[PDB]
Amino acid sequence: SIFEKDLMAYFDENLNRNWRGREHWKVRNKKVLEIDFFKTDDSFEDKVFASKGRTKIDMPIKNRKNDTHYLLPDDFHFSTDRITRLFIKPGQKMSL
Amino acid sequence: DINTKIFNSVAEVFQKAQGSYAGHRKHIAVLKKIQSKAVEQGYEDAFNFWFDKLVTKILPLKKNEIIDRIVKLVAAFIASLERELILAKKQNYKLTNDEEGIFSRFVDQFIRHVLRGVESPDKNVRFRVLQLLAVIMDNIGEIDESLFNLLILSLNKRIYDREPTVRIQAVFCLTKFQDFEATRTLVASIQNDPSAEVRRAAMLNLINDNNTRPYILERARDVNIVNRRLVYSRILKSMGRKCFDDIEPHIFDQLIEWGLEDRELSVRNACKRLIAHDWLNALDGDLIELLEKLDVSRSSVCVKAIEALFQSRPDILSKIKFPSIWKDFTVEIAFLFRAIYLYCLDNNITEMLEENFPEASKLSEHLNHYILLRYHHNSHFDYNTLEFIIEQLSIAAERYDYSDEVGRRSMLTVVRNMLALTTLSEPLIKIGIRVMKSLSINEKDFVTMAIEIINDIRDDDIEKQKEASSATIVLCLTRSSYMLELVNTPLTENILIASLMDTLITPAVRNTAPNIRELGVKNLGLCCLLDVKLAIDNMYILGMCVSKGNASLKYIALQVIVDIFSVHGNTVVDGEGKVDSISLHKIFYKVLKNNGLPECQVIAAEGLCKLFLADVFTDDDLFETLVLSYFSPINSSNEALVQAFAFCIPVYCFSHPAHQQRMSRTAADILLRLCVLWDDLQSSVIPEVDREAMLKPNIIFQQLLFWTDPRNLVNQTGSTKKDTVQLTFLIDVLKIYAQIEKKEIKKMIITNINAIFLSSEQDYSTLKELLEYSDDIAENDNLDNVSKNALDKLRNNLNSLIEEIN
DNA sequence: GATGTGTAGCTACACATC
DNA sequence: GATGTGTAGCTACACATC
Repeated sequence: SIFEKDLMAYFDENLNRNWRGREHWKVRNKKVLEIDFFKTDDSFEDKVFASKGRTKIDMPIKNRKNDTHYLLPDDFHFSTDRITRLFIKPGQKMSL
Repeated sequence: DINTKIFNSVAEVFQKAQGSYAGHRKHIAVLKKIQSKAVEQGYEDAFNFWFDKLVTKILPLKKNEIIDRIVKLVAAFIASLERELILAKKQNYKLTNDEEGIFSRFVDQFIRHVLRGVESPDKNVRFRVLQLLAVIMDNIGEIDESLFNLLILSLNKRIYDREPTVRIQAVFCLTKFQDFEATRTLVASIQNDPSAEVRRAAMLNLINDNNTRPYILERARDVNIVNRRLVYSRILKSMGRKCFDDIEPHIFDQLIEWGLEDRELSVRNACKRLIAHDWLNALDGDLIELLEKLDVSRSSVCVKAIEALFQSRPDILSKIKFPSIWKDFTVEIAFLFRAIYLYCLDNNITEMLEENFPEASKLSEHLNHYILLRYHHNSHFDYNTLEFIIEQLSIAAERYDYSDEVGRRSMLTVVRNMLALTTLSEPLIKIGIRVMKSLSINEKDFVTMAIEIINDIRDDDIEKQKEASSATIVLCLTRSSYMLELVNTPLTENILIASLMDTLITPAVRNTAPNIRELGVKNLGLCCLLDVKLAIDNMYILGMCVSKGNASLKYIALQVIVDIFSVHGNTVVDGEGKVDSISLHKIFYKVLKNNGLPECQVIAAEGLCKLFLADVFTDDDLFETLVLSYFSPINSSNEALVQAFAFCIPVYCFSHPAHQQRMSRTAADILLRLCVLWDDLQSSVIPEVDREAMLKPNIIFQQLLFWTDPRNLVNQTGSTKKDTVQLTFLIDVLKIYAQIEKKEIKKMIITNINAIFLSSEQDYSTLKELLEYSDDIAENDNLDNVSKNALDKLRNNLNSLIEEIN
């Protein structure tokens, strides 16, 4: 019926963003004009080379490695077409 | 004197070079002039000292700040000096003017200067220090050991930097040291670097030999879309035909599979264009040769690929015909024949269907010649090759017109004799039946013919010996199930099925061999979909199959129960001589609760969602238990289950207002229960620990507002804007808000409440009530300041939308 | 972490170019 | 033929702020 189609067009088409569940769901709807290279800097501009001190500048050793390797999980492609049709008789579908 | 003159000479070049790229080539020609003049006076180190000082002026600049023209100027100056050196060595037998020494000394001195800010506290300094090295790294020439070990050490530390921007410059500098140790560092970042753009930088600039290629192509499943796209747009394109010779066929086969079915159109089009354009043109348009690269045993992807090729190339389409010259038939041409013919029908290509293909009677001739050549024999990879051709031709036969009566009757004799072979493979049984179904156009005709084929096989085993061999029962139950799958009339109209059911279907359910019993259930289930009374009498037996059965049996028996309900509704339970619905509800509990059988959990969840959407199941408490399993910590490791719920719960909530409501009423309590699970889980300490196996209550809450947002309904009456489904939910959350004790949780809820949708059309009374509870929380139990602002933001809007009283 | 704003990397069609 | 280059506009990310 239209219910299937009405449901089919809306959902399969670009509601994939949340296909993984979990947090992975979005559903989200001049300066420095110039420099003067001649003007002096008298030994305290070159302090650009200061030491880190207590600034961090490094990754926490936690995030340097991730077992997931930032890959997708396997895609089981759950689709509206898969929910409207029967299990043991895919050709036929429930009241829809 | 001289020293000051050098500074001014060099300072003036920089002062005008920062503004425009216009006169850079002149600036470079001038710098080499100032330098050469400075060294002969003996002031070489004066030029290097002032050149260094002036470059230190640009390091503090932010990225993408236009005064990186100096960066582009330094790179051009280093490059030209090296060019003159290389050239000078070729021109002259012996370098007489110490040309190499000056370059070797200037570059070493300059790198060590900038490396003074490689660990600077300033984000921007660290960036441009690596940027400078990246653009001059290739033209450093030769460096002594000490300087070499100082660059790899400094770079290997900055690959783990805070800012991703500098890490991208860290790989760029490393791509120049590959060909040893540099590759290992790149291989570690292409997999473990959180930034999608660092993965990309390492990906594109890695060496791409026989060693690194597995790590490069692995990015075809990177979470980022650009990265998944570039493996097709650039890597596999730049390789050209190297993909067919250098990549292993199985890795190759999976790549095109992922691409053609990727969830993003951008990635799909990238892979399509790689096949329909780059590779096809690379093979000089020989369509058949391309199919040999795309292994056809993996047909499903070859269909997506060829179906994509036809859309990108309609001209090649019209050309191919199949004259009676069938002597040249191979798996590729057999596959093409199928793909071309079914592609024509799906798009109504009138002209091509007419003459490009042989007549039905003529096709049955060829189809038979292959069956004889395989099954009436008396080599092995010839068997698989023939079975495949029979399959392909049989898929096109299922959809042949058969206007000719002789053709219809000729083909019928070929499939009838094929289905009678006890040695026919299951793929050819499946398609063989489908063709016989297409030929009869009379269900009873199709049934009477299939039963004969089945019973003949059954009798020939019994008579040739009183219940038939187990190996034969399999041959009949597989043929039987593929027949029933296409039967859509009550059992009472086909008397043979009831007799087929009396002699091996029901016996099979009583068998001891697991594989036969599973087949006997599938046929039994298929029969129940035809006769309601039959379903009723077996509901108890199926329920017990799902209770005590092994994993595989539990699996098939439960799908039958879901399909019985999908067809017969609630008429099979809660009545005289039937099973009680609660007795089955509990069966679904145990399965959806069975952590030890994940595959069974899937169909229990996928199925339970099917029956709620169909409105045969409606108990709220069960629905509540349904959602809690999705968020539960124990199920978070079942990817198939997570993806199932991730799709099904949205469609149920958005399918119809009456369904979204059921979430609103139960959502609040769900959040409460899941808050208790998470909280209790953070405190408990158990060697296995893992407090991260559960979504934080702020994301759970967030997720619940998305499902209850009336703007996501598929149907928009225009009167759906005055829908309070989301308001009543939040009220239910402000009431259960009292019952939460921990502060961080009470913060996770109150900081996200402003995602709710507010509209003037919404009912006044229910907006008022929502405001009353907002005030009560705001003025009594006092919150954090960030939470307070969030709650005051809501009240303000309420106070405004409410204020439209006119 | 919940906001709101900025951008890399295409994507399409139009033409000039060698 | 195939490569340039002009425009524009799109979407998932990264970025910024507190």
